[PDB]
Amino acid sequence: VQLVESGGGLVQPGGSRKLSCSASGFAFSSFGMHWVRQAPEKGLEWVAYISSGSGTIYYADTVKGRFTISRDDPKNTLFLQMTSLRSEDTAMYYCVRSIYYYGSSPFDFWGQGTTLTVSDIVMTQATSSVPVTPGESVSISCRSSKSLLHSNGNTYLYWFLQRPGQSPQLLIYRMSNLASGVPDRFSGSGSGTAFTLTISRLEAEDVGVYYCMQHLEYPLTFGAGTKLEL
Amino acid sequence: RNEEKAQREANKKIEKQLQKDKQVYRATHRLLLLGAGESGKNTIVKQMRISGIFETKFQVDKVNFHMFDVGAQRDERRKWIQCFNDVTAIIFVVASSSYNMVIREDNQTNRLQAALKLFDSIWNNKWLRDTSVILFLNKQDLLAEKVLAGKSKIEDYFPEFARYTTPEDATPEPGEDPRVTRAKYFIRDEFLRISTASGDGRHYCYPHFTCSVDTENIRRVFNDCRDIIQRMHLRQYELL
Amino acid sequence: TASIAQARKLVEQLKMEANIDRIKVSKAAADLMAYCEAHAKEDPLLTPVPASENPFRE
Amino acid sequence: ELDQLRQEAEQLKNQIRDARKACADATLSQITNNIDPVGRIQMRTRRTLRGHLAKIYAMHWGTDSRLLVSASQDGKLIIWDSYTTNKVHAIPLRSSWVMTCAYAPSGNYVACGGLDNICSIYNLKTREGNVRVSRELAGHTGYLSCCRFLDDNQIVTSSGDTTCALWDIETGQQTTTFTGHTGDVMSLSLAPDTRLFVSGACDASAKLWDVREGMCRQTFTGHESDINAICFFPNGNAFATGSDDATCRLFDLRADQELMTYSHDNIICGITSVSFSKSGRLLLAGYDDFNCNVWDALKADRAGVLAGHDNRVSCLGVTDDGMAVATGSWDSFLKIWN
Amino acid sequence: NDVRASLYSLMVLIILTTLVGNLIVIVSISHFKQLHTPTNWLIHSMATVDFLLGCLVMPYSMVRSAEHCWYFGEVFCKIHTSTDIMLSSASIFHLSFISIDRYYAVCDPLRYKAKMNILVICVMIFISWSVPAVFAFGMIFLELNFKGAEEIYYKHVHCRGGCSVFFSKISGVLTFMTSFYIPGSIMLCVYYRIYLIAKEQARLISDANQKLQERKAVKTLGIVMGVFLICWCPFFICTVMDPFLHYIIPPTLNDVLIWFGYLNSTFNPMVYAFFYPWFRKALKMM
Ligand SMILES: NCCc1ccc(Oc2ccc(O)cc2)c(I)c1
Repeated sequence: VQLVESGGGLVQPGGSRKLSCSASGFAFSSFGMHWVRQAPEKGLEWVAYISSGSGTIYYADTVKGRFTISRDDPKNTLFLQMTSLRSEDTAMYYCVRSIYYYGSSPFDFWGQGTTLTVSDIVMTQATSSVPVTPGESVSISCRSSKSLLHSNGNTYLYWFLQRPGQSPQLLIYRMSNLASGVPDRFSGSGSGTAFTLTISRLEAEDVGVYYCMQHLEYPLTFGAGTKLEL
Repeated sequence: RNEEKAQREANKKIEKQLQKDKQVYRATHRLLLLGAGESGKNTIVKQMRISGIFETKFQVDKVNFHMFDVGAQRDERRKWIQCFNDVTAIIFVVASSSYNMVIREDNQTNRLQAALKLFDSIWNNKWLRDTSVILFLNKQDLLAEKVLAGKSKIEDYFPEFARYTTPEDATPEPGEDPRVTRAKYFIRDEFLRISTASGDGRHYCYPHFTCSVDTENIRRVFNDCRDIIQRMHLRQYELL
Repeated sequence: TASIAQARKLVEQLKMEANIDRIKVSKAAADLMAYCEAHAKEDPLLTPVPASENPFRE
Repeated sequence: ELDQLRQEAEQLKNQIRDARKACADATLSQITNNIDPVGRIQMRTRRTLRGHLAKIYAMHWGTDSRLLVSASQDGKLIIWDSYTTNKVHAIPLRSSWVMTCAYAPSGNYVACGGLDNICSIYNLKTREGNVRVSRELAGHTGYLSCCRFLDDNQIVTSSGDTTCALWDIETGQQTTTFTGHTGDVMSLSLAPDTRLFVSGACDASAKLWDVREGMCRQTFTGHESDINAICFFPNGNAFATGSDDATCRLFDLRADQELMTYSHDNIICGITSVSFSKSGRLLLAGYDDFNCNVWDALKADRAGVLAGHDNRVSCLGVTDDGMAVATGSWDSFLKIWN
Repeated sequence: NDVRASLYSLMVLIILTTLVGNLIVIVSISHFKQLHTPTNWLIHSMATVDFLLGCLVMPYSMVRSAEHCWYFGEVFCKIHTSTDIMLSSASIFHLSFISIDRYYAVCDPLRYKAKMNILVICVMIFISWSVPAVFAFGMIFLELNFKGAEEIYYKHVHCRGGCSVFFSKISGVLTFMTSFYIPGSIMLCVYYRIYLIAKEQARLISDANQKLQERKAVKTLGIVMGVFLICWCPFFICTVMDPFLHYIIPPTLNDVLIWFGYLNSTFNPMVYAFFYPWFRKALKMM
């Protein structure tokens, strides 16, 4: 599974740009696609969403007239056009795949990303820096302004635990299911408005930034983020 | 509730694929090949083209036909014959070169009698109703070579041969000797009288005189499937 | 030959079939009835449940 | 001489059957008379699944009691969602004549079999979204009828070559082979502890085989006709067989003779499939009369007609918690029942 | 006295029987999964048209042709005739499409299921429902039926209830040509070809069977075609002949021919649905 991103950089305001994301090594024709932005001094923020067969096209609520999306399966390319850019959209861009059925794992694999430089449910993290030691327990909190529970019974909550220097990974999805490649050293729990992520054993690979994102309503807003220093 | 919407979208895509598959599937006719090891069934299928059962396809006047050659399990078609209930027709192959001198190894009488019993068993099946068989009489060159070569007479173990004469409906296409025309129509009438004992007007048999190296079998199968479907359509609307 | 080997193997099969020491049917029937009575409380399709926890509502 | 040895064998079997008949004292019907009535229920269809084109030959539930898979004569298999009636996956087959289907207990593999004499194993969960063929198993000179999963890496398959054999995925060859049936077997049920199994054949006999022992363990005289489907009691000490003689039977493991027989004068067609419930209080069956007749495991009498199909029913199965009864027929119409 | 009471009783009998027949056919076809054949959809559409005709347009002609007056006013007479024309044309078009479908069903046995699917039948239903509506509405509400003879129009509508129907030369010719001629010729050709094919096939089968050792086709085709022709043909011939002559015709004749047309509409469902064994078996199954 390989994702190659092209485009970005520095251009004068008001111009038009082109971004591309190519998937090699897997059949993405049945995978929904997302374009997500991450500010240099803030957390992740969703931008655009493409359905499996372009049946559903979803644009950012903060701004939608200056974004447009499209894809081609035979050429295997998801590409973006932006017109009349401002100074607000100055964030790293990532193309992510996700497939939705029962028992699936949305937001599995993330791309390398590209740098371009020129209310709804709100979640904030009480803490910003938690000093710990390799061998004690680590607890990270998450608070939501609305009860994330649905009528079906699914608690829509996702953590990332992005390392400082590589692409974000997926650790716990739906607050109660563990990913595949993540070592069995993390756990998560919650009640509907207060959620916690717990780590028992720590190594040199646990340094990074953790995020809290929900899929109850559809603002696709993210958490704050906590950096670990050893 | 975006998860449910995406699940519904995936279901719609799968339904569209299934609709395309149904559209493709309804324009093909399935035929059931049947015969014996001695008969040139492999030769028939090889000429018809131009480890479980074998499948082959052909196109005739923009009509697609699927033919299922049966190289299959132990010789007992009691349970695996139930799956063949929607096939268009059954193509039965019989070798017409088994004289009374070549009886068998250790089992029964001459192979023609065994073929007749097999055809009777196929015809009198319960699940095989509403299906019309296309009877074939293969390996005719050897019969014509052997009728005049001596050292073998079918009348020895077929006492009813001396009482049989060629019908006036015969077509003198061989143009050689009326003995071949007598034997051909004798075996054809035997197979017919075995066939036309039941059915109640729901299925028919279509005997033919074909060779293993023949070429017009394609048109024969096309014309026999056309009439088979046409009679069913006529009978469905009280027009027959 | 194959037939004689089959004969001896079938004789041996019958031998340990006879040497199986089968129990009477009374204990088996009693155990079956006890199991059915004990477990005939947590299963649906026998005592209909109200349409609240039923996954199939309509 | 062969004749003398055969005659001592026949006296041995005669005395064995005499001992078997002498090891019975009283029928369970008198013991059954001590129980209260059960009640008649008119359970109705809740959901209906209509995705296939040709007849439906087999189906299997999942370990979550809400996912199921089914196989059709068309040559494709689609995994339904029993709650929202969603088609989770669709897989086209290479052989259009399949008559069995299985679903892995861990929810990762599926199995197929038919006239091709090949057993297919797919991988539902892969790196890619699509499902790809994982392993093809060959070596049976007979059409497959059952492909029940023993574990995540052990598969027991039933074939028309009168022999059953246990297989293995990684090595790709059969590990053990069981023989003894004269006719072709087409039924197979496993045990809750995955240690023993039972099979039925057209020779009117049911044979119980231990996986570890390696050969025949028990033999039971069956019906007067072929065996179409078999099922194993949830307790683990009994099982039931269905035949074309318009009657069903159930036997026990420990006593080694017939316990109960189900029959009626009105029913004349043959049984196609047999299943139990979670508590084993009522027995489900399918007929050619287009109705899934509900029986009682104790009184041996009918409970409800429970109709709703137009053509022959070929498969049914209850969930692991006894919540619903899926049912497949020849009209390509699945029917969730509750 | 007795005569109007007898015609009132005849009208109630006809209306009730056509309503119950159409309702029974619609109910039987509506909720059966084994009767989802596209030709069954065409039959269901025809039954719906007949039900609408029985429920909407006959009860008013009932009092129009009985008391020789129109109490409902001059506003309802501008829609009654248009509805009555729309429904008759839709029924005729449905019969023609059924005959056309049967022609390909019989004469083309191989490529039948690939040329008669849901899409084609839906297109035929849409065509049968759309064109008559546009024609009737644009001919009645836009003043083209009587445009060409103004004083003669009032002289003719100086009759029962002032709700009579008047046709000119060109209007009558175009009504006869596009509504009765083409479907009749199509049915003639289709049924003649089917008769020939059935006769030759039955002859071959009977000869083979007799050498080993036409009743149904003629019966069915004759019944169907007689039922169709016995009612609409005299009405259309009189309607097209009236403008060319000096308009000499009794109003009672004009009433009895439209009543024959209504009788044909009543008899329509019991010829394409209650005559075939499979529908009778489905109804008996209940
Ligand atoms: N509905 C039966 C009574 C009836 C029938 C036909 C009538 O005229 C026509 C209607 C439709 C046409 O396409 C051509 C003429 C009338 I006025 C009354």
